[PDB]
Amino acid sequence: DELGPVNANPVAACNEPLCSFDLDQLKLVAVVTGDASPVAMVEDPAGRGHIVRRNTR
Amino acid sequence: VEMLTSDATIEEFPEAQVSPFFKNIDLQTAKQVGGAQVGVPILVEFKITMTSNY
Amino acid sequence: VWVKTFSENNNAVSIDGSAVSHDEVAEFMRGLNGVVWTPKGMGRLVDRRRDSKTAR
Repeated sequence: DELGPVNANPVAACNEPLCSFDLDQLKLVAVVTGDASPVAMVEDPAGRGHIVRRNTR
Repeated sequence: VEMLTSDATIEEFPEAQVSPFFKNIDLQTAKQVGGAQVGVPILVEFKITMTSNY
Repeated sequence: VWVKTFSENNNAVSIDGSAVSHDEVAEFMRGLNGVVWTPKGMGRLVDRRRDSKTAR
């Protein structure tokens, strides 16, 4: 009666992820810079890549 | 419990039915396990595979 | 209180139902038609019914 309504709501979003992990666990992978303003790229202790820029958290 | 026959993939034709929601393939096996002097079950162990509905 | 599912394709409707007995399903089936069907074609919707992938 709940499975026969065959229903899944897939994961693809942010988990709201890095605000659940401590800052000294995160490692700077790379930096990008161009007309779209400078942006940093950083790695989780879970091995995900993220992209963050001036004014973000 | 490898009292059990195996399998879970086949093509089914209905003989009798009672649950409109359940397509049981067959009572795959059943063996009355008696036990010993240390203790009983005496019951009938069995195995069934069934594709539901939905 | 009736018959269950209805699903069409602008050429045929493949319905799913429930009736009182060998009588009202006979009244309903008489009200339509009765046919000797022969060479059936198997299509990916059948297996999607076997897969449960199309809800029925």
